[PDB]
Amino acid sequence: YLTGKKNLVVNSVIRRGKARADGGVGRKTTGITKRVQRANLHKKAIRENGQVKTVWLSANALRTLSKGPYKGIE
RNA sequence: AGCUGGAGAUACGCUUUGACUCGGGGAUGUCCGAAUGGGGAAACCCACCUCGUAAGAGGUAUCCGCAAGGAUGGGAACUCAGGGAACUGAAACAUCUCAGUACCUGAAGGAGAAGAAAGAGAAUUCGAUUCCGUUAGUAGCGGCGAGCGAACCCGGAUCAGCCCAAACCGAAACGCUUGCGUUUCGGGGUUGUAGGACCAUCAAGCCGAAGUGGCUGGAAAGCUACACCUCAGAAGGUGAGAGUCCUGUAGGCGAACGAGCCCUGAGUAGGUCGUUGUUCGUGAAACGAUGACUGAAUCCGCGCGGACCACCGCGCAAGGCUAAAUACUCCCAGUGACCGAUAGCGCAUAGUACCGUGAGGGAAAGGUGAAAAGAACCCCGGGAGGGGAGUGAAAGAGAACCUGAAACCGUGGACUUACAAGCAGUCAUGGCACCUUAUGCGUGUUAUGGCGUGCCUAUUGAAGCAUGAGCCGGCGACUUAGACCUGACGUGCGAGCUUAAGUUGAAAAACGGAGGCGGAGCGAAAGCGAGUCCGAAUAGGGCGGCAUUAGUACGUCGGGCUAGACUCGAAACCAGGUGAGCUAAGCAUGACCAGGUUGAAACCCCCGGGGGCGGAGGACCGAACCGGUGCCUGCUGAAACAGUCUCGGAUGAGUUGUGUUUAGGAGUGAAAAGCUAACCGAACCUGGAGAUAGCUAGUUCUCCCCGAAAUGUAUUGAGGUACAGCCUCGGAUGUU
RNA sequence: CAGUCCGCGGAGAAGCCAUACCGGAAGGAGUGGUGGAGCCGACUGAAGUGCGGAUGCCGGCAUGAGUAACGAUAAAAGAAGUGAGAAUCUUCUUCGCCGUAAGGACAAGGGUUCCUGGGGAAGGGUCGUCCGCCCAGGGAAAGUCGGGACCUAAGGUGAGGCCGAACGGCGCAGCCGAUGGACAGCAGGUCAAGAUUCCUGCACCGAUCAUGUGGAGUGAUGGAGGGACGCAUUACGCUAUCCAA
RNA sequence: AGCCGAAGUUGGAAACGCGACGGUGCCAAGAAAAGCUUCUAAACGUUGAAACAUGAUUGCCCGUACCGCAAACCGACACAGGUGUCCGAGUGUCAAUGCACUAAGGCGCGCGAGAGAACCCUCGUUAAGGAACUUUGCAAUCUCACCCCGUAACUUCGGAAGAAGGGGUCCCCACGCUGCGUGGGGCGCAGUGAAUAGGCCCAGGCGACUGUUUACCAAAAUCACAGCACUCUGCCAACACGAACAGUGGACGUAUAGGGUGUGACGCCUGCCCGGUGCCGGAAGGUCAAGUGGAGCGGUGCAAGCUGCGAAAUGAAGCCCCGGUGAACGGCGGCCUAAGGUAGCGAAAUUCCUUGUCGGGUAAGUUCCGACCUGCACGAAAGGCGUAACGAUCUGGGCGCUGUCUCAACGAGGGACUCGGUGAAAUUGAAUUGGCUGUAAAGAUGCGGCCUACCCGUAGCAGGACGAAAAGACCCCGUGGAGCUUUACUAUAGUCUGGCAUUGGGAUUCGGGUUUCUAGAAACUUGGAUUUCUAACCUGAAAAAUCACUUUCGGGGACCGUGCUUGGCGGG
RNA sequence: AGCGCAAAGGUAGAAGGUGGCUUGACUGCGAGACUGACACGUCGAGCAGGGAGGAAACUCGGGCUUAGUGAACCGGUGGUAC
Ligand SMILES: [Mg+2]
Ligand SMILES: [Mg+2]
Ligand SMILES: [Mg+2]
Ligand SMILES: [Mg+2]
Ligand SMILES: [Mg+2]
Ligand SMILES: [Mg+2]
Ligand SMILES: [Mg+2]
Ligand SMILES: [Mg+2]
Ligand SMILES: [Mg+2]
Ligand SMILES: [Mg+2]
Ligand SMILES: [Mg+2]
Ligand SMILES: [Mg+2]
Ligand SMILES: [Mg+2]
Ligand SMILES: [Mg+2]
Ligand SMILES: [Mg+2]
Ligand SMILES: [Mg+2]
Ligand SMILES: [Mg+2]
Ligand SMILES: [Mg+2]
Ligand SMILES: [Mg+2]
Ligand SMILES: [Mg+2]
Ligand SMILES: [Mg+2]
Ligand SMILES: [Mg+2]
Ligand SMILES: [Mg+2]
Ligand SMILES: [Mg+2]
Ligand SMILES: [Mg+2]
Ligand SMILES: [Mg+2]
Ligand SMILES: [Mg+2]
Ligand SMILES: [Mg+2]
Ligand SMILES: [Mg+2]
Ligand SMILES: [Mg+2]
Ligand SMILES: [Mg+2]
Ligand SMILES: [Mg+2]
Ligand SMILES: [Mg+2]
Ligand SMILES: [Mg+2]
Ligand SMILES: [Mg+2]
Ligand SMILES: [Mg+2]
Ligand SMILES: [Mg+2]
Ligand SMILES: [Mg+2]
Ligand SMILES: [Mg+2]
Ligand SMILES: [Mg+2]
Ligand SMILES: [Mg+2]
Ligand SMILES: [Mg+2]
Ligand SMILES: [Mg+2]
Ligand SMILES: [Mg+2]
Ligand SMILES: [Mg+2]
Ligand SMILES: [Mg+2]
Ligand SMILES: [Mg+2]
Ligand SMILES: [Mg+2]
Ligand SMILES: [Mg+2]
Ligand SMILES: [Mg+2]
Ligand SMILES: [Mg+2]
Ligand SMILES: [Mg+2]
Ligand SMILES: [Mg+2]
Ligand SMILES: [Mg+2]
Ligand SMILES: [Mg+2]
Ligand SMILES: [Mg+2]
Ligand SMILES: [Mg+2]
Ligand SMILES: [Mg+2]
Ligand SMILES: [Mg+2]
Ligand SMILES: [Mg+2]
Ligand SMILES: [Mg+2]
Ligand SMILES: [Mg+2]
Ligand SMILES: [Mg+2]
Ligand SMILES: [Mg+2]
Ligand SMILES: [Mg+2]
Ligand SMILES: [Mg+2]
Ligand SMILES: [Mg+2]
Ligand SMILES: [Mg+2]
Ligand SMILES: [Mg+2]
Ligand SMILES: [Mg+2]
Ligand SMILES: [Mg+2]
Ligand SMILES: [Mg+2]
Ligand SMILES: [Mg+2]
Ligand SMILES: [Mg+2]
Ligand SMILES: [Mg+2]
Ligand SMILES: [Mg+2]
Ligand SMILES: [Mg+2]
Ligand SMILES: [Mg+2]
Ligand SMILES: [Mg+2]
Ligand SMILES: [Mg+2]
Ligand SMILES: [Mg+2]
Ligand SMILES: [Mg+2]
Ligand SMILES: [Mg+2]
Ligand SMILES: [Mg+2]
Ligand SMILES: [Mg+2]
Ligand SMILES: [Mg+2]
Ligand SMILES: [Mg+2]
Ligand SMILES: [Mg+2]
Ligand SMILES: [Mg+2]
Ligand SMILES: [Mg+2]
Ligand SMILES: [Mg+2]
Ligand SMILES: [Mg+2]
Ligand SMILES: [Mg+2]
Ligand SMILES: [Mg+2]
Ligand SMILES: [Mg+2]
Ligand SMILES: [Mg+2]
Ligand SMILES: [Mg+2]
Ligand SMILES: [Mg+2]
Ligand SMILES: [Mg+2]
Ligand SMILES: [Mg+2]
Ligand SMILES: [Mg+2]
Ligand SMILES: [Mg+2]
Ligand SMILES: [Mg+2]
Ligand SMILES: [Mg+2]
Ligand SMILES: [Mg+2]
Ligand SMILES: [Mg+2]
Ligand SMILES: [Mg+2]
Ligand SMILES: [Mg+2]
Ligand SMILES: [Mg+2]
Ligand SMILES: [Mg+2]
Ligand SMILES: [Mg+2]
Ligand SMILES: [Mg+2]
Ligand SMILES: [Mg+2]
Ligand SMILES: [Mg+2]
Ligand SMILES: [Mg+2]
Ligand SMILES: [Mg+2]
Ligand SMILES: [Mg+2]
Ligand SMILES: [Mg+2]
Ligand SMILES: [Mg+2]
Ligand SMILES: [Mg+2]
Ligand SMILES: [Mg+2]
Ligand SMILES: [Mg+2]
Ligand SMILES: [Mg+2]
Ligand SMILES: [Mg+2]
Ligand SMILES: [Mg+2]
Ligand SMILES: [Mg+2]
Ligand SMILES: [Mg+2]
Ligand SMILES: [Mg+2]
Ligand SMILES: [Mg+2]
Ligand SMILES: [Mg+2]
Ligand SMILES: [Mg+2]
Ligand SMILES: [Mg+2]
Ligand SMILES: [Mg+2]
Ligand SMILES: [Mg+2]
Ligand SMILES: [Mg+2]
Ligand SMILES: [Mg+2]
Ligand SMILES: [Mg+2]
Ligand SMILES: [Mg+2]
Ligand SMILES: [Mg+2]
Ligand SMILES: [Mg+2]
Ligand SMILES: [Mg+2]
Ligand SMILES: [Mg+2]
Ligand SMILES: [Mg+2]
Repeated sequence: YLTGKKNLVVNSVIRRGKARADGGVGRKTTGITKRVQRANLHKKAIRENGQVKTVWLSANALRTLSKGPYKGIE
């Protein structure tokens, strides 16, 4: 489970292979030939709180952690 | 005052110092199971620690926390959430739909969710959330196709908003060059018409009014002659139909214990890239929502008003809690133009029997009689079965016990039949029999004469040698839904007509105008308006006048739509499971292969050759065993793949046990698409699911009237559809 | 089926059964016969409302028909018994059939099928007095055999630990897990039915304690050895066991 | 044994069992763990040890009946099927678990009795002939064990080989040797006297071979095989299973190894053609995404400003382009294409015309064999030509013998038939069910005429009932389905690539930024680029196997791995 | 004979041939009919604004006629100001 500690998340979306796009450029107005679902996540770090451990930590959570401890220390 | 479970059976007994039975608590409560001392193939194995006499009792899992003390699992449907189908429609099919449906998984409760505006919205209104009606199929989305589809206003059901961070005091512990600031505790402080600081009853139950004589009968509750009670004539039982026999009902009481109302939230608002929700499919695409990278502002401040800007309005996000109206119905009561033994739940009980290795599938159901009085006794028979006798109203009820239809099997009697050719009959005549709707224009039968291609379906055409069908019974197919559209008929009111949600009553229905339809049309729309669009003015289209054709709320019915949509019927597709106990291989570990034949190296002598010696081999022959080569038999089998005989191997790439691992687009395969539990070019089960079916078959009571078509054009069309053509019903017209 | 009337009914309802009667048809009456407890007629309302068909469904009964067969061509025959009844059950004497089996012992796996006494519906491809069927009652004995209170292979688990939308997927030690390692008795007897279990004879094992010798060193979840392993052939002795006189 | 209890000898045979964990040879190199024996650590003591002897005491749980190659298990059954392990006597026969008889033990298979038709199944003998039968000698003969003698073309020298072919086989006696051999006699038709117990030869095709396969219509020429070849892969290897920086397999292997592909022992060999396609190199130039850039074109405001578009240049892989590669996909012909067939073979498993022509073999040869070549439409590792040996392989021939046949006959048994007991099935519109000829949907019992036919059975046959069975698997149709294919379309796991994050100091060349100063350079970078560094990270060694600690530590290294996004490749 | 291409009709007072002028190869309309199931299609007098030729009557909203063509959706370009 990729739960990135404080603001844990794992997302999925559907994604669209759009054809020869013009849109407001011209008549070719994206035929949409692809409808398939995707996923994504994030990587790993190590931290301390109460007594030190190590946990997956969002890089955005690392950016918050370089500004000061938040509930748990770096 | 009986009790001693169903259970119907005997014996043993308990009870008026209160049994039983009913309500309420207590106390015991073996083992499995979240199972939790440890193991494990549930319900069984093996321990340790304190009590310590012993029999016996208590503790010994993990997660959160010092510590109390929580948690694990289960629950029919309902809720929220993390994932997320495919048939299907689109008459093909990708976007689309089917659908956030089915399904899986998580959390939880009697509900849940959501909820106290950085909102809807366009009146400078509204003031939490949920739910119904409506707005409304309006807006809108859509290969702008099939189709998908809001919200506000308004009307109801229910309506409660409450709490913390933060500026500031008191620290206290700790942090630094010296009356100061990181997270902890009390005070205080909770906002937008900006707020705030600091300075001026129901449970178990009891009581409960009132009828007797005669008659029929086996029996009284029926009939009948006189009565009585009624705050009670709801109902059920009693030998049949009971206000007055019972139990009850109306009414009334009813308990020790019993349940139940200077600050105002940043790694964030915002942005780019990928995406998505509401009607939102990149569309001009705002807004929320998050994966990645970034990254503001403070009250002369921030977000929104659907690209974007100014103005003008709505509102203060990045902290939390919050009943009720709402959903379901495992369970209880009540009720029914609901069923009544093929119906109704699968079950008048049973998730049993039975089928399956499994997941899982899955039945038939019934009836003495009032009461057992359930047939003493005798007869034939081992019986079984039966005949008497009795019981009983009935034994024309006797336990294969209500009725007891049809197929189908028999016994007896009338008429008939052994040179006849035959869809089983139809009319006629004669012969015989009989006379209970019945001496006749008779009933049963019959001889001869004439006549005469089963039924349905599908068809140009059916006796067909075209389909279906053994026969009788019984189940078995044009339905339901909706504030839908359209027509016919009927009714109320009528230039007006009517409610929906709900509210109050219910042995009964009234209120409820939000809202819908008529009243004006033309236009692409702004917009004009009996006129209007086209246009530079005149020519037209739709429209009113005129015939002002009257509408609307219901009911019934004909059609239409949407949804299984007249019933049955696919081969398939998808989801989550169940299966390697068959078979396909692997692994671990054990075991098995009579006997006989041949005689490799190597080693040792005589000159690569001879001798010895030795005992090798995917060597030879042949039993077990493993395997199936050819004929035959078997072919409703002895057997859902065999048997006799014959044949392949038979120390190797061998056979075989146990245990075990590998599976569904997946496994395994010395490779046939072979095997994966007896139908494998994608198992099985449950489900989606009544998939779709332009294809087939089937669609039952009667009579009256009318009466077709197989043509034309169009079509991923030709065996199918659309529009004409032809039929019919009604209205008008009025001889066309 | 429902509402409302009219009524009927143990001197007998519906239902069932005949029937020459009646309406234009779907149909409906009269009378008789079962039946034995509810029901007709009229008006209205609602429907799961009218069957010959669907290789339709549940059910019963036909035809084929007293036909094919009676499940290995290892044959059976006489006496005698029992008995309601015997080609078949019991016994006797011949006969024939298997004999690396068609004998015996185990494992599975089945679960009372075992033994005794009884029974005769149905199951037994005929019969049946019999049975592996029905009824009732007995039989099943372990310190040493197999397993467990020991061990480990594959495999499965698995505190910690590594991962992963969820459920979960892995995963060191340890643990489970026999098909393997380890380990103490044999000979005999016998219920109707048990046997290295019970009884008889005489052994072994471990454990506790006592008496004594000895009269002091024991000596771990750690080290070490060992347990510890293939195939084909093959020499020597021997037993089981069988042959001869 | 026996009528309570006798005897228990001599000779021989002999296990897979015991001694044993024996010897020897081989290569494919053959569990773990506790019990057990021996050591100390800690601890307990060293005048109530370890051990031994005797006595006593203790000995828990579960299983054990019966069936158990089958009437009691798996096959819906009292089922001809299967079912793992152990023991399984004797006579004879070289041997044996074989064959025949039989001990022990066990059983006659749960309808019987007649009869001796057709027909059918398993069988015995058969005149004369002998394959004439037929697709084919399919089937059934024939051959048959042991011993002696004798055996070809060919050969990889091992084999073909049991080649072929001939001879013996029994009983008695004497003699020799360790039951054999030597002589003699004897009996029959006959001497492995009964049972088990190879037919053989010549010549092809295909495959070398043993082997493997479509449970249940195909066992082969299919598949695999050693051998060969290409090609990849430097070790967290390529490669595969996988939500996964998890973990595994490859592999406790490391280029003499591992993966894939195709040929398929051995022998002689394996030619031509890089044009397309693939791939491997190159990478002057063409084109190519996001991103960097934002010159300009517009809105909207009085304006500050906000905001919609938006070029040029610069942007990777990749494709176009240029070489090459064939034991890569392939091509090697039609009165210009990249070339046009090197050897070898050829009427083929490939030959249409086709029974090609000639020869061979038979009286007669569409077959077959050998030559020829006019190869419709051979050919070199989708291998070409051979090959000994091998084959339940296919084809042609010949010997041998046969009821396959001319041509069937007689006999046996199990049915079939008759009687008694039990007693089904597929089917079935209903049947009072004829012949001809005509007619009708065009194949008449059923319509027309004409003929024939008393009622009913029973044993038989197989023409009719378009008989029976499975709503034709062939064909067509359905805007049905599914499996498979590819340069059909679309996506997409996977995979390559640029940029952003994890992700950092620094030197070193900097197209450039600012305040810095006599066109200029120190403080300094925003970056890019090589190069280098060790705190991020990855990885490995040490009593602490996976993991965490520390590491005198060791290596890589801001890459690799992972997150987002870009563009390509992508029948898996 | 000819009539731009295929043929049928038609045509000698021209539709054939040859010059002058110019664009009616117009905008807005459409009475009436033909034809088609629809949907499309054909012919069309005359009115407006304004042109062109002719001295005028008059003739011009394409070619002697019949073929020279594709609804609908989605978009490009110019106007317009809903
Ligand atoms: Mg989602
Ligand atoms: Mg009772
Ligand atoms: Mg437990
Ligand atoms: Mg447990
Ligand atoms: Mg469709
Ligand atoms: Mg589809
Ligand atoms: Mg659901
Ligand atoms: Mg759920
Ligand atoms: Mg829960
Ligand atoms: Mg009276
Ligand atoms: Mg009553
Ligand atoms: Mg976006
Ligand atoms: Mg679109
Ligand atoms: Mg029922
Ligand atoms: Mg019934
Ligand atoms: Mg049920
Ligand atoms: Mg049962
Ligand atoms: Mg009886
Ligand atoms: Mg009676
Ligand atoms: Mg009766
Ligand atoms: Mg009875
Ligand atoms: Mg009754
Ligand atoms: Mg009855
Ligand atoms: Mg006569
Ligand atoms: Mg006749
Ligand atoms: Mg007819
Ligand atoms: Mg026809
Ligand atoms: Mg027919
Ligand atoms: Mg039929
Ligand atoms: Mg509604
Ligand atoms: Mg009306
Ligand atoms: Mg008008
Ligand atoms: Mg109506
Ligand atoms: Mg109608
Ligand atoms: Mg309609
Ligand atoms: Mg269906
Ligand atoms: Mg061999
Ligand atoms: Mg040989
Ligand atoms: Mg096989
Ligand atoms: Mg052979
Ligand atoms: Mg499936
Ligand atoms: Mg696949
Ligand atoms: Mg199968
Ligand atoms: Mg569906
Ligand atoms: Mg048609
Ligand atoms: Mg029509
Ligand atoms: Mg007219
Ligand atoms: Mg009566
Ligand atoms: Mg009647
Ligand atoms: Mg009665
Ligand atoms: Mg009734
Ligand atoms: Mg019905
Ligand atoms: Mg019909
Ligand atoms: Mg029927
Ligand atoms: Mg039936
Ligand atoms: Mg017969
Ligand atoms: Mg018979
Ligand atoms: Mg038989
Ligand atoms: Mg006898
Ligand atoms: Mg006698
Ligand atoms: Mg007697
Ligand atoms: Mg009897
Ligand atoms: Mg006697
Ligand atoms: Mg046996
Ligand atoms: Mg057992
Ligand atoms: Mg017995
Ligand atoms: Mg007995
Ligand atoms: Mg009996
Ligand atoms: Mg019987
Ligand atoms: Mg017997
Ligand atoms: Mg025991
Ligand atoms: Mg003992
Ligand atoms: Mg043991
Ligand atoms: Mg695991
Ligand atoms: Mg084990
Ligand atoms: Mg064992
Ligand atoms: Mg032992
Ligand atoms: Mg005794
Ligand atoms: Mg015994
Ligand atoms: Mg051996
Ligand atoms: Mg003697
Ligand atoms: Mg053995
Ligand atoms: Mg251990
Ligand atoms: Mg026993
Ligand atoms: Mg037992
Ligand atoms: Mg069977
Ligand atoms: Mg059997
Ligand atoms: Mg033996
Ligand atoms: Mg023997
Ligand atoms: Mg012998
Ligand atoms: Mg034998
Ligand atoms: Mg036996
Ligand atoms: Mg017998
Ligand atoms: Mg025979
Ligand atoms: Mg002969
Ligand atoms: Mg001869
Ligand atoms: Mg012939
Ligand atoms: Mg032949
Ligand atoms: Mg053949
Ligand atoms: Mg043969
Ligand atoms: Mg030679
Ligand atoms: Mg030789
Ligand atoms: Mg020979
Ligand atoms: Mg002689
Ligand atoms: Mg002789
Ligand atoms: Mg002999
Ligand atoms: Mg013989
Ligand atoms: Mg071969
Ligand atoms: Mg062989
Ligand atoms: Mg086969
Ligand atoms: Mg075969
Ligand atoms: Mg790793
Ligand atoms: Mg090959
Ligand atoms: Mg030839
Ligand atoms: Mg040939
Ligand atoms: Mg060849
Ligand atoms: Mg010739
Ligand atoms: Mg030839
Ligand atoms: Mg080649
Ligand atoms: Mg080859
Ligand atoms: Mg050979
Ligand atoms: Mg072979
Ligand atoms: Mg031959
Ligand atoms: Mg004969
Ligand atoms: Mg005979
Ligand atoms: Mg008989
Ligand atoms: Mg009988
Ligand atoms: Mg004719
Ligand atoms: Mg005809
Ligand atoms: Mg006739
Ligand atoms: Mg007739
Ligand atoms: Mg026959
Ligand atoms: Mg069909
Ligand atoms: Mg078909
Ligand atoms: Mg298709
Ligand atoms: Mg990808
Ligand atoms: Mg892309
Ligand atoms: Mg495909
Ligand atoms: Mg002219
Ligand atoms: Mg005009
Ligand atoms: Mg004019
Ligand atoms: Mg003029
Ligand atoms: Mg424009």
